[PDB]
Amino acid sequence: AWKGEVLANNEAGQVTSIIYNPGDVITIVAAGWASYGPTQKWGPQGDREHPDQGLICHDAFCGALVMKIGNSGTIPVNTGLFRWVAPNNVQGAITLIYNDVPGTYGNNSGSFSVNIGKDQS
Amino acid sequence: AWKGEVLANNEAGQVTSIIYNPGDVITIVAAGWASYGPTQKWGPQGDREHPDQGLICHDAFCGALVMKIGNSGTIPVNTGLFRWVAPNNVQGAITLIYNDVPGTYGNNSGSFSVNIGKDQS
Amino acid sequence: AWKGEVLANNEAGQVTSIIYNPGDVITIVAAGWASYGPTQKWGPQGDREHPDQGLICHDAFCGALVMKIGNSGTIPVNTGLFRWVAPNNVQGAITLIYNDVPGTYGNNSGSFSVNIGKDQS
Amino acid sequence: AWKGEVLANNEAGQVTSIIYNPGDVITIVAAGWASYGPTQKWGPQGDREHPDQGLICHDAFCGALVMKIGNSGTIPVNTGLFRWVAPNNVQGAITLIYNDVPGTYGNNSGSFSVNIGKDQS
Ligand SMILES: Cn1cc(O[C@@H]2O[C@H](CO)[C@H](O)[C@H](O)[C@H]2O)c2ccccc21
Ligand SMILES: Cn1cc(O[C@@H]2O[C@H](CO)[C@H](O)[C@H](O)[C@H]2O)c2ccccc21
Ligand SMILES: Cn1cc(O[C@@H]2O[C@H](CO)[C@H](O)[C@H](O)[C@H]2O)c2ccccc21
Ligand SMILES: Cn1cc(O[C@@H]2O[C@H](CO)[C@H](O)[C@H](O)[C@H]2O)c2ccccc21
Ligand SMILES: [Ca+2]
Ligand SMILES: [Ca+2]
Ligand SMILES: [Ca+2]
Ligand SMILES: [Ca+2]
Repeated sequence: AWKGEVLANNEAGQVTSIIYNPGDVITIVAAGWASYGPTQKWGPQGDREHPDQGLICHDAFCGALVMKIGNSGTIPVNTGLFRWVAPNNVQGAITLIYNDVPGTYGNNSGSFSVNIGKDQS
Repeated sequence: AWKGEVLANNEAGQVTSIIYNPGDVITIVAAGWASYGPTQKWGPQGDREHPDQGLICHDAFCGALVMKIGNSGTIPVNTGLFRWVAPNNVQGAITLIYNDVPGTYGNNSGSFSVNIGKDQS
Repeated sequence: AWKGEVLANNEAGQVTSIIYNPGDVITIVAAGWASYGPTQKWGPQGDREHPDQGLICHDAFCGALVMKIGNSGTIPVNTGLFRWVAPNNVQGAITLIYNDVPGTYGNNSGSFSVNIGKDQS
Repeated sequence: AWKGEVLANNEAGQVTSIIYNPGDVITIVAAGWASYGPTQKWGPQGDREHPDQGLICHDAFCGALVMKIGNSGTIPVNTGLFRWVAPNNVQGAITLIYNDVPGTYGNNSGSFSVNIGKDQS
């Protein structure tokens, strides 16, 4: 299992120690408060009122937690995943990333605390 | 396992199929959007800007997800619990509840989607 | 044989210890009172006056008891099954489920008590 | 081996001449263009931007190729499966099916061309 923090201001995101292999069932729980710029902060689902101005993940709100598995496209995580299995041909290290527009992470603040484990299967 | 929704306006909470027993390890993942009154909505961590005006759980924000185990006091759940073990002598059915002031649930809106399961132990 | 309860509010239903195998003859008796939202309660046949708005089982009323056998589609149970044999090929654990529209189980209440046994064949 | 077409508007799916037996290793390759309604068409992975509105297979995109083996639950095929073995207790005739919402196949168009063979073991 892996536990760590993902910084909102890190465009590169956080590479975890989890390698997702074919058939793996995983659980993720994410918590905390972060911002893509404003003084206010949002949880791991991000800001439901904010427009998509070129987010790294178009399937989640700005300020949401997302991930990549290997070099996959971004996949929404939000508050977490419950006994979840990845699509065909998706595999590799899990990287966690704050959802913002490339080049604009500099004014971000806060972080999410995240646990990831593999489940019985 | 239990999968369902917890209505923000449900003052009595949602009694699940999970009977928490000593030694049990559980995982909860919660998602979605709800309100204690305003037209805005907040995630399962609730509204971090809101004052505590007599909440059922003083250890979580207004609008957060909390729980009771049997007749325990309220325990914060927020976005979820990752392979969590209860305090000594805590046991019984898990009831999920939206965190608001008793007598004020009637104007609430929305719900959280929640999964709970028992983990290997 | 198996005896237990299934909650109206549980989208995941109740996984029983009964494994239905090809050729098996089974009997189920279900009883009790539950609701898909209204203050009134209905028995295991559900509410014959209610429209189907996207139920997990289109072959039974909203509020009815249904089941899956392994990864099958939903199968109506209602008040029960008398010395019943499945449609060809179906096999695996019996999961009992309350018939409602996915995502709308939040306002459900009550439960059904259910007995299942294998018969001679 | 088997080669044939799967029509997007065929809700029942195409039953192939392949009987999957315990221990079998199979390869599937699928190609072509189909739609679940729009004038555009998508390949066998379907439309990655489309919401799941009650698909017969929740583990693939709308417009993806999926299959059943015997009476199994749906299994994603997408572009194909390379030297693949089925889950425990899955066996029987392979039926190929376009992934759409039940009752909504009538406005579908196009087809996938599919090859299936058994591999050495
Ligand atoms: C429309 N709009 C943008 C914004 O803050 C910026 O959001 C972009 C991403 O959409 C980026 O993260 C920038 O670094 C942010 O400054 C807003 C704040 C308040 C209201 C409307 C906003
Ligand atoms: C201070 N304040 C309260 C409120 O809405 C009420 O919140 C209480 C709980 O604190 C209760 O749920 C009531 O039902 C709500 O009406 C506010 C809304 C906007 C700004 C300040 C508020
Ligand atoms: C039309 N209609 C629906 C309803 O209750 C809702 O029913 C759906 C399922 O169809 C779902 O369970 C909801 O959670 C229920 O609130 C009604 C009640 C009274 C009259 C008409 C209704
Ligand atoms: C949201 N949405 C649906 C759609 O076409 C329908 O898709 C459903 C399946 O989700 C079904 O196959 C229907 O027969 C289709 O008409 C859309 C087309 C364009 C944009 C958004 C759509
Ligand atoms: Ca920013
Ligand atoms: Ca309120
Ligand atoms: Ca309901
Ligand atoms: Ca269609």
